[PDB]
Amino acid sequence: ARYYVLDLSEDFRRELRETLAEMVNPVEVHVFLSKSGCETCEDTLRLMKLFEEESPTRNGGKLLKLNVYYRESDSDKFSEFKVERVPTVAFLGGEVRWTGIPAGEEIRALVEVIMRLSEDESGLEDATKEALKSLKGRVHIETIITPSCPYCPYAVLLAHMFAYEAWKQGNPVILSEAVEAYENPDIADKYGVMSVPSIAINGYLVFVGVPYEEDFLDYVKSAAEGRLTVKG
Ligand SMILES: [Cl-]
Repeated sequence: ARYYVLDLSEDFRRELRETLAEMVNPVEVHVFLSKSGCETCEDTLRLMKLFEEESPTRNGGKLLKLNVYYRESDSDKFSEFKVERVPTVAFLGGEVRWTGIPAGEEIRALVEVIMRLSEDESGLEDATKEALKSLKGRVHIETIITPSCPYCPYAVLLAHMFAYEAWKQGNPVILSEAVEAYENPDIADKYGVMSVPSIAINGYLVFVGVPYEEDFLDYVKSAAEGRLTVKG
């Protein structure tokens, strides 16, 4: 593709391996692809195979456990994780995912998500964690991004951590999806996205840019209750 430069060099592998060397607990990642009709799937697999390879190995166990699924032979898995589009890179039960290759600047958010899940720590504020525990109502976060986008990683990280925090507390009502615009132009145009990152929640554009955690919590709570709040 023309919108991202996949770096599988030894230099990157070295840098990645060094960061992942600090992983605490193992993390499973689920990659959904299609044998055909998916231009970026091959690259996504190369990228994710690289991540798995560079993750630490402790007692024959790779700290990053890669699972790869194809639309055809893995139909039930797609249904289980509620994956309709490919390529998709998901964690948990699919509540944290990238719909579209997490290349370019997204590598930063992908690494951080892996690290935080590994550390059993979302890194969110206590107030946020407490709110997510009891949050009622489903929340579908779509953070529209592109691989080259410099600030997207921060927005993606935030939404993903919200989904993770809720999920780890046994309240998986949040689906945080990082939607790569080039592979999913319809979603980007559904929200009239002019600049990335842009964030939609429950089918409506909610924020343009990277929001503050505390503010995002308000957006999430309001979305859950089907209400509109001020970016304020
Ligand atoms: Cl397939």
